[PDB]
Amino acid sequence: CVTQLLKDTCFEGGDITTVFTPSAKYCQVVCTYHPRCLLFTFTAESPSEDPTRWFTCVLKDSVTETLPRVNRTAAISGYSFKQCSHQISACNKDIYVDLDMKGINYNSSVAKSAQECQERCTDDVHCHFFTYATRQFPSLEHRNICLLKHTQTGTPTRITKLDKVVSGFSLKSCALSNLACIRDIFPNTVFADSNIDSVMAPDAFVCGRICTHHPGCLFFTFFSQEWPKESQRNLCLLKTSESGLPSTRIKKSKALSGFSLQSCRHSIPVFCHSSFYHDTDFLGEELDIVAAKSHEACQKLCTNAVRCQFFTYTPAQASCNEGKGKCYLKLSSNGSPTKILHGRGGISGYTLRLC
Amino acid sequence: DDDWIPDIQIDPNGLSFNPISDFPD
Ligand SMILES: *[C@@H]1O[C@H](CO)[C@@H](O)[C@H](O)[C@H]1NC(C)=O
Ligand SMILES: *[C@H]1O[C@H](CO)[C@@H](O)[C@H](O)[C@H]1NC(C)=O
Repeated sequence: CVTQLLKDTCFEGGDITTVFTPSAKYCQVVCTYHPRCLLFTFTAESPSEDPTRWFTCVLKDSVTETLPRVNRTAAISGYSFKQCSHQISACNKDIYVDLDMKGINYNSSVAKSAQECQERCTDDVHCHFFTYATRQFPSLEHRNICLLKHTQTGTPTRITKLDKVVSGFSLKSCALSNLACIRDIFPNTVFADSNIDSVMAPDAFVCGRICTHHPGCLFFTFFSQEWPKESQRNLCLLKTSESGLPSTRIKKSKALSGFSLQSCRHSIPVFCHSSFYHDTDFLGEELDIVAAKSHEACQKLCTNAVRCQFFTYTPAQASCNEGKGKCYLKLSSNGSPTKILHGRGGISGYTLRLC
Repeated sequence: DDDWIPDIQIDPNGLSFNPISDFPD
């Protein structure tokens, strides 16, 4: 697979969304972990482009898993690592000089060095990236200030070039900490704080692993398959709060809440969910309908199809049917089913692309 | 065990904060 970047290359029409990363290599990393990104075109700083268009990192997707390559000045393009057998760490220990990475500034303190600012961002529950003013900054009001920042996506909204100031990334992803990701588990409890996203999960331990990898989730609430309201069954509510803790614990049955251990054991085990869910149909956008022998073959079909996020093998069972059954390869936007269905005789699972 | 009304309305949006200004040039 391709890990080397394509210099002065611009991919054309796969735009999923556009986010701002320091470099093209980080643009790749963001692409790699995006549920749908296959390709990217990064716009490096050059006089041929207007400053606002700098550090543009465009996440792309294509049914054909590739896109037209046009040549263009100061454009670095490349491919995701979804298929690749080599791995990356997603940990940006680099500190970027003369770079203002912008987001929602929520903290503004003082720090001896950028490394003290970094350690603050790393240890702060909400911090995604930081910007630190060196001692030589024009404004004496701002000298030696540490701005803790967070964004919806975990990546900056806009990056500009500002002299005598350094930006960097939280190093929560650099920890090891084999320890339980779900940490505090609150059975027969619903939380009720800002819901920032929602996905459909088969069990409550997928729910937790998602919250741990989600940029802005600190605690969660999972409604089970036996939860009263059908629309809410298997609903994984990702929540956050200004404190970082829940506010109120409402004791309702058939719902399980919990706490993310943000830096636990979670580079790629939510991606290594090699579990098979029997009598379970992961709904989504249909990508193909291939035929195969086992669900273990269906899985290998989903892993090798780079656009496949999850699968449902509908087993044929040779009671009176053929031995070969149907392998629905599927996808969605979040990377999770749009609805989990119980009782329709399918064996479901998750792609092993990033495992 | 006595009554369940659906009074948890899933609502996706962000966490608020106190505004802090950027560096000027
Ligand atoms: C760059 O332009 C096109 C892609 O737009 C490419 O096919 C061609 O080989 C390149 N041209 C040169 C001379 O490098
Ligand atoms: C940052 O400073 C703010 C304002 O005093 C304070 O509320 C917050 O606890 C501080 N956080 C860190 C990690 O320095």
